[PDB]
Amino acid sequence: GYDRHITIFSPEGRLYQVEYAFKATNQTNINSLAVRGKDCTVVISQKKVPDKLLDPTTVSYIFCISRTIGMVVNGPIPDARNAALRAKAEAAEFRYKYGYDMPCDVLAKRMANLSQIYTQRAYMRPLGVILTFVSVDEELGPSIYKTDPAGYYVGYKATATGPKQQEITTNLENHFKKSKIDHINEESWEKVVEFAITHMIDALGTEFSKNDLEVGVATKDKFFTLSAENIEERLVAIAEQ
Amino acid sequence: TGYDLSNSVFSPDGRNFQVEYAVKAVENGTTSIGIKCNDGVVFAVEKLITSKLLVPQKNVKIQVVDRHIGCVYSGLIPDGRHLVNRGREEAASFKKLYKTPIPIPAFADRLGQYVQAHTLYNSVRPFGVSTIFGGVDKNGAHLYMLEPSGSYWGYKGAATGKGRQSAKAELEKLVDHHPEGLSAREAVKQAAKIIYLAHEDNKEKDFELEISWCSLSETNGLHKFVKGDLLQEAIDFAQKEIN
Amino acid sequence: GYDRALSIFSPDGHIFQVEYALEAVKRGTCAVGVKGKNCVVLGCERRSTLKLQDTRITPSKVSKIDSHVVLSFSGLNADSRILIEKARVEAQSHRLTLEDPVTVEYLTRYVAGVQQRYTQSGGVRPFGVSTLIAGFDPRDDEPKLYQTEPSGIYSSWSAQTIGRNSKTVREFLEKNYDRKEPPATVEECVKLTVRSLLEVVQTGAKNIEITVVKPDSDIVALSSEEINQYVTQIEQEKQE
Amino acid sequence: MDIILGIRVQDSVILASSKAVTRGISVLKDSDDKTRQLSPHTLMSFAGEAGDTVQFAEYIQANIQLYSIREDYELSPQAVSSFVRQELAKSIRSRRPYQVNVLIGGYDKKKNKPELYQIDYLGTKVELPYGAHGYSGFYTFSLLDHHYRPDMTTEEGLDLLKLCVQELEKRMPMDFKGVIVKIVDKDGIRQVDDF
Amino acid sequence: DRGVSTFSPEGRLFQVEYSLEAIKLGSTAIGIATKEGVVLGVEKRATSPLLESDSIEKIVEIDRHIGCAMSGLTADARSMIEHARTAAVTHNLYYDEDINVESLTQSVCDLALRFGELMSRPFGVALLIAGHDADDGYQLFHAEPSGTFYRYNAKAIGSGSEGAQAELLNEWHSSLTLKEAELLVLKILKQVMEEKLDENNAQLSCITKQDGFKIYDNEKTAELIKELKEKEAAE
Amino acid sequence: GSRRYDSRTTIFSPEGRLYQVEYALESISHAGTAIGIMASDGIVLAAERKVTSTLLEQDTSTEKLYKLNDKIAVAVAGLTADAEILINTARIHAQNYLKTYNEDIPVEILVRRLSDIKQGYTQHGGLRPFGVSFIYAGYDDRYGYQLYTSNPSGNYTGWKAISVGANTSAAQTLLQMDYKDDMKVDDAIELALKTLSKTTDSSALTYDRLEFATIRKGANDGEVYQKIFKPQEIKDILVKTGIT
Amino acid sequence: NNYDGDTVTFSPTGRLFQVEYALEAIKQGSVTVGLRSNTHAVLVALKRNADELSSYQKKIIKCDEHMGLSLAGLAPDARVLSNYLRQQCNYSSLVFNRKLAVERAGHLLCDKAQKNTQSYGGRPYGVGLLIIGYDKSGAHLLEFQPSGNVTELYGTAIGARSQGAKTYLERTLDTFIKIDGNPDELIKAGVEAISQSLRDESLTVDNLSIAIVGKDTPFTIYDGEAVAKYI
Amino acid sequence: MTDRYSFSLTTFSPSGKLGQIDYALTAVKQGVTSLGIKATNGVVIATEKKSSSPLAMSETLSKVSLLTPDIGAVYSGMGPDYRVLVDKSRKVAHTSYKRIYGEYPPTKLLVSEVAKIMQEATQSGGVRPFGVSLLIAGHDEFNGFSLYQVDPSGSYFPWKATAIGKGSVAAKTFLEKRWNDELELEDAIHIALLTLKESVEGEFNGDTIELAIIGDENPDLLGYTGIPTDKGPRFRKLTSQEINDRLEAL
Amino acid sequence: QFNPYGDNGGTILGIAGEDFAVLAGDTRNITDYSINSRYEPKVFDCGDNIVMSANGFAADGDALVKRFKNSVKWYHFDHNDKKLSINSAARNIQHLLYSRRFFPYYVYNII
Ligand SMILES: [Cl-]
Repeated sequence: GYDRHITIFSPEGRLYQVEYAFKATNQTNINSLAVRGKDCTVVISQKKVPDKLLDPTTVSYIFCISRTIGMVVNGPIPDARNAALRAKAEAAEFRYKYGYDMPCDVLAKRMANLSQIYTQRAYMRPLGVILTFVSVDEELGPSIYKTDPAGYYVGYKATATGPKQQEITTNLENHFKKSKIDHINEESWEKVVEFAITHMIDALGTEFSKNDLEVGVATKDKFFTLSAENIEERLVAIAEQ
Repeated sequence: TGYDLSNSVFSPDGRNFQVEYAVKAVENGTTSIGIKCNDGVVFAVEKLITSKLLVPQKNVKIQVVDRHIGCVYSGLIPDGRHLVNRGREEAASFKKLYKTPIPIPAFADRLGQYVQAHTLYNSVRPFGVSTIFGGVDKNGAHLYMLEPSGSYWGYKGAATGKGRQSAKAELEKLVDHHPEGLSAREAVKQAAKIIYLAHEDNKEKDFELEISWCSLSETNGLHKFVKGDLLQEAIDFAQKEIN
Repeated sequence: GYDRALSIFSPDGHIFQVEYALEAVKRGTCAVGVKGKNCVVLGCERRSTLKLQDTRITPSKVSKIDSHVVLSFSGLNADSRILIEKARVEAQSHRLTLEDPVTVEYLTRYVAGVQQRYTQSGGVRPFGVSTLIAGFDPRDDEPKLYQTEPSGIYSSWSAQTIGRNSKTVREFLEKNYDRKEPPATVEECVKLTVRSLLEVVQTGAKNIEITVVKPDSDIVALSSEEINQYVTQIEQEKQE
Repeated sequence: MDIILGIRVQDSVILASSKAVTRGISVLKDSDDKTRQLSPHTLMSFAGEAGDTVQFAEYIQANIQLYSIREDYELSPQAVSSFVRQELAKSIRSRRPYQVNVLIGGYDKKKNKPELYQIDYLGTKVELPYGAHGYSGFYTFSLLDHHYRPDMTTEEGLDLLKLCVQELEKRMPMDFKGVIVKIVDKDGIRQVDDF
Repeated sequence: DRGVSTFSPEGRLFQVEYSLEAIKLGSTAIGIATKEGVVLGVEKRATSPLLESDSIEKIVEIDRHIGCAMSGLTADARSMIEHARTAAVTHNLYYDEDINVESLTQSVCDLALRFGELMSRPFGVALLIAGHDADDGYQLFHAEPSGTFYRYNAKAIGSGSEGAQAELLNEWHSSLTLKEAELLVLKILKQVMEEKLDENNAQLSCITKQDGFKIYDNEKTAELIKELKEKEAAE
Repeated sequence: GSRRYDSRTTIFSPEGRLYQVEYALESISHAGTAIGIMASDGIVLAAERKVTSTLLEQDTSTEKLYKLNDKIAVAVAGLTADAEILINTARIHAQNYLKTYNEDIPVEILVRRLSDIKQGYTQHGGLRPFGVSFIYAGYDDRYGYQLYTSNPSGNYTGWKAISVGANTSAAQTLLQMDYKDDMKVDDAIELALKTLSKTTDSSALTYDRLEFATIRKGANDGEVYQKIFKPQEIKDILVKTGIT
Repeated sequence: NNYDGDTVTFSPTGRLFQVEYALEAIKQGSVTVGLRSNTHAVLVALKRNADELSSYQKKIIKCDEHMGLSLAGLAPDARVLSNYLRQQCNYSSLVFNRKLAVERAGHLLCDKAQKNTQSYGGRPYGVGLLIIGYDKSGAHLLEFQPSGNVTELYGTAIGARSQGAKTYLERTLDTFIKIDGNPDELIKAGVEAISQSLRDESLTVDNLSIAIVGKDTPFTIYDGEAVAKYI
Repeated sequence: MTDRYSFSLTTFSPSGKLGQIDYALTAVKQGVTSLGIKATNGVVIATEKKSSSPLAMSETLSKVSLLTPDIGAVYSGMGPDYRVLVDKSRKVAHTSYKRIYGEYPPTKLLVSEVAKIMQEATQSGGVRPFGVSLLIAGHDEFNGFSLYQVDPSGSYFPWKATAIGKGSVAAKTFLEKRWNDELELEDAIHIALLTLKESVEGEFNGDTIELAIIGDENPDLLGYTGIPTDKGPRFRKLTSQEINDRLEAL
Repeated sequence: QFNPYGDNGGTILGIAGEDFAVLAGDTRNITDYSINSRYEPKVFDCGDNIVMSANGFAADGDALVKRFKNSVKWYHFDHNDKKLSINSAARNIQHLLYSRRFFPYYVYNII
């Protein structure tokens, strides 16, 4: 039974190492969510600092890949940082060679192709991570593209990743079934972040303090993460209505 | 089964058992700690005196990278040395190209990526060490701890080896009782105490204390070993606290 | 590159891959070599399971390495082509660098060296081939007959056989071949070579190939009718 | 080296090559054979830079002999000449080209025809009734243009060849120490020991 | 399966230990060192009477002052001999002198452990390297596939080695002559050999300072065999 | 390390056989039957396509018979993809020879070259062998008309008539029975089709389940012509010989 | 058990069995003792023979004028490692005009051995080494294990029955360290130390091997009648 | 490091089977149904856009891909394997043909190059076979319209019409009854939509179906005017609206 | 253009007696018309009772001597502390010099 150790086909036409890489994705027990506004793309993720000895500022699963592209990772941090370093290198190389900023969907495809190679070549293992890329693209506008260990990728209106992804996914599905539009009809990114947090609270059924969340925001020509105090201001506005 | 026989193989759990077995080698090693202070960091390590024939103060365990970073580790000592040699190459190439000495967070990722690379193939073995390291850069003091999986985080205090639980408990008290912070000279004293308290887990053989530190005020942001009177003062403080 | 050690020692001190290569030789068609006073004859079995064969174009069992040296074999046919090609290249390479054709002993030593190299090199398996190498050294009238095997050992023989049922024909040669007085003529040498194959072959029709090599690059292959005359004369004397 | 001539008559090819070898200001040898038998019915003469000539010829010889043993068959003069041309055309763009000009005289046993090929160091091949390399043609081609017929006998070919050598000996400043003559026909290759 | 360079739980390399078993199956080779020279003798062991025994070359010249006898998978020895001859002549090129026997032996033994996953396995042959130099005089070495070499006053390798070594234990002394050593090799070879010893199935050789390395003729050995028979019948 | 997962494709069995070569031959025995018959005035190549469909575009299809050059063709039995790798190599070798010597490559030399490539995969590299058996039909001015076969072992042999693929045992017996040395192409065509018609696993032999080719000196004067039969032409020869 | 097939595999308890098996080869090897004072450093080695006709396997190797070692285990591996030391000592002299520090020599051996314990295909070294030397910081003694671990010591012993000699040195620590400016007495202490590891056999003239290095003493090896003085 | 898997991972079993190829074909069987039909004046290829989530924008995932202006491709099996094959197929059309001959390759030769890549993954060291079957439709001047299937083994066959994946057995039977040699392109599209409806469970509209044609030259899609010989691509992907219009006349 | 060679002047002299030998050299080191040093040793004791001097381009001379001294050291390691004879050293030096046949050590050497 060595067909379960390396990435070759089992009699059922399955790749067990790819399937077990999907299971490593939930090892951190963290849930992430991504939504699109009119002018922005917001990504939020749970932040858990279990040890008091940890420096909480260094605990993060959100990465600034380029000025325009942000990436949140679901999976163990070593593989997350491996992917992050590669995506940063690829984004920079793209700009040098082709004279313009790498689009979010093109980077997603590139990382997805690299993942596909690990599913076909035996000596390389899959990375146990799901990568969610976000930006405000100059051609396509607000953009969410997600990659997984199978080498699969697709664009999203909104998305969710983690152990409780289904609860969050259905919550978002039901909202877009009402509004009948592919985004959050809101002017400011501040209110889009408030929407994202509110709907995660409703879906998971947990309240959040400023240190329980981690937020990334993509606007035209820049992606940036929010500080704890910026998130607190967001939590206050939610509670006051 | 058979998933634990080869490195870089995911078990049905999604776990890399070979990395988890490397952790067992770390847990078998001697105790080492790190303490972040007001303007720097302090490192300390337990050195087991296997025999009287060991020359005191000669078998140095703590290693310097560049001139501003200190490294200590628990587990397979040769694996730690290999990692520090790489760290020194990474630090040299950074300074060669960019002129400025390598920042601590930047240095942390260089080690992290290298250790993580040894979990990607069956043709290599994971590192049998957890490494505590850090120092002072342009943005201030930083302390890190790096595991066999390639996982690392920033720390206020860090501990690894056989007496890590005892150490961690002591570190947690300091964080609670000193929210405003701890001075460099205090951190050296506290580091000595914690190693002495953590020595209850290795109480069969007697040991030798080794301490180092980087501080903006006390060492001009350079890594130095704690020697002579300052070391003895810390030993006396430590011996007073256990009695 | 593929570096896997395929030929390795076993607890009892055997290299099984080299020994299994000898089993491939045991499966191969019988080949025999007999040296007379002024000649060497190479006999070869052709299995008659394959009819409708085109004997004009089918690879002959005996191969010229140079104008004065020949090589026959038993074992895997495809493997033998690689050794023959290498031997032929070395023969021209020797003439080019030393200005003398190879001696039979030198050529044998080279082919044996190639076989040996394939028993302790990574990523390769041994040749499933044993060879009989025969000829006459330049400006020498003493016959030469050597044997090689997958392990890479080689030695000189007054007469020798290899391949399937070689145990039987060797038994025949050991009692029939006299060292003090070897086959004085070509006839006697060919007759003894055909007789030895008739112990094993089955029918004496197109199953026996004979190649006579004489001094000074005089090499000829006997035809079906010429061999058939030997087969006829042998059995007529046997009816007594 | 210097002078190599060739002529194709009715039933044979005749090659004439000088005997001299010069180092510095001294003639070291006056009996040098500037030729190699490639196969029983194919002869190649050569001329060019010192050392390169013999090395190239012997390298070609080894390759044709290897082919003969492998296939138990003699290549046609045309096939050999093409192989040689490719090696020279390959050589001219190398780091250090082989500076060798050749004539290939062969008798094709299949077509029962003599054949002469002239190939220079660049890999320039031409089939000819008579040929030469270097300055040899400047003196001899006018005689050959005048006297040559395709139905000439081997003896008439040798007489016309003597006239060419006599003209060379008269008008060349260069003492090439006579020529070795070889004939290639259906029966193989032989040397004319008195010329 | 398992690595080629793997250690056993006892601290031995599996492959090296297995190659030693192959050497035990090889034909007997004996070497005796004296102050008048070193004698090397081998069992030829022809597999058939039609095999021309003089083509069996188990004793080999490395240089004029160094000889070599082999036992085991004798085909493996050819590249070792080639290296030894190259090393011997190359040192003469670089230093205008004969090479020391120990240094030659060390050069051969450096090849031994160059195997892994370099060659794919250890050598399956042991060598008795005998020679003479000005510094250490007459010497006999035993080169193994482990990369280890011991110097010996007398040594036997091959199938009848432990029986022959016990006999060499009793017989050898520091005042042996060359003639005495020759008869002693023949005596012990005759004892351990399956077939009856004669000039055709056994071979002698020696290395002296004056004449260098010499393989003995079958006529010369035949006389030494006859001389042996008579002296054993003398008591 | 990686050793754990190595199947070791190039090793002997205890009996002295090459596992992968033997198993490759087992694969080939399930492939469609291909037959070659050599006559005095030409060569016939006949082959059976495997269980086809009505929606398969036959006139543009090629799975059995391939052209190596103007003088030489091959019939395939086994993995078609593996065969195309080798076929393209052989086409290149023939052109290399023509460029070097300015003469068309002798049939045997081409066959030996391909057979040497197959051999290499059984002795070194650690890769699986090519699961292909060829029948080579060709002409040159040395030996005239020639038939050869090669298999995954890299061994090749010459034939007057031969079959590869499925039911070769039955097919070879039928060919050995009716074949004669003074036979002609038109007779050989009939023998090839009759043999397939009796050995086939299908219910009936039809035009859409066949590929057919001839190499004839039936070209205007001293020269050779290759004829790859079209679907309609295979349908006509089936009626002519009296099979349909 | 299932985790001892190669050096690239940790066991479930975090052990490397191939390295431990390499360590076992040292225990089978013949005993060798190392000890130093403030002025000199001494190696003492019990050489082993195959039989009575055979020579006694050499145990001590010179690396430089100021440095050398003794071996226990696979002798060819000691030759590879000692050759590496020779090159490194020599690189330091040719490039920096600097005698290689004994401590730095230990660090280089550690790193060389380590690479063989983490990579697939290779194997650990099957030999233990005791390195002595005299540099700018005085006399030194190092113990090398093929796991990579190198330790600086006042005295030690490795090989079969080495525990007896190691206990003796642990008692004599305060005495032999003070033997300054007296090479003969320091050797005596080493010969007396290695004697605690002997059973059945005793120290003969071609059995014993001694080496010494010090303040005004280049690394020299004593064999044969040169050690009869100490028997 | 180094790729130490220099040996084949696909090998012959005692029965003569190449296991990894068979298992790759099993993965193709599990895949979503796709089909191809050849008409007299064109070719049609079609498949279902099986959306993994309703939040996912299925327009961004293209199952039907342009390889050259006159050649298109669709698949069944593992999507990621298909995506990288399309990248390689597009590139090989340039490197091994267009940069040599100054024109795009004919369908059969591009198929041959794709087939070669898939065969090599079946024999080369340290790789598994591609887990896809391709349907490649195309047009070229001298061969006209053509439709090819390519399997994990590297084998390829020309088809008048065919289907691969989930419900291929039923779909091929449906196509046999409807296909003839006189079909116009619009008739083939109609048959393609009928055939594809049988294998689809849920929603059946322009947003859940992906369909492209190889037909007449499209000068409106060329992007420039001025060169008479350049008349535009024959490959065209049908819009969501264009599909829905033909579903009313269904 | 960069000239890798130079001329540091100097002169050396070797004379062989019946049971002794001398190797003498001046101690002046120069470039062009300038004096670099009035005392720069040029003749060296290389061990094993051998003395050596490489005169010409000082950089190449120092490199050669340094390599020969190194060769003596490795001759002891490799051949059981055997003494390197003067004839063996001479032959060894020939190979050190010819290793650079196409970019020579620009020195005239005496031992
Ligand atoms: Cl890509």
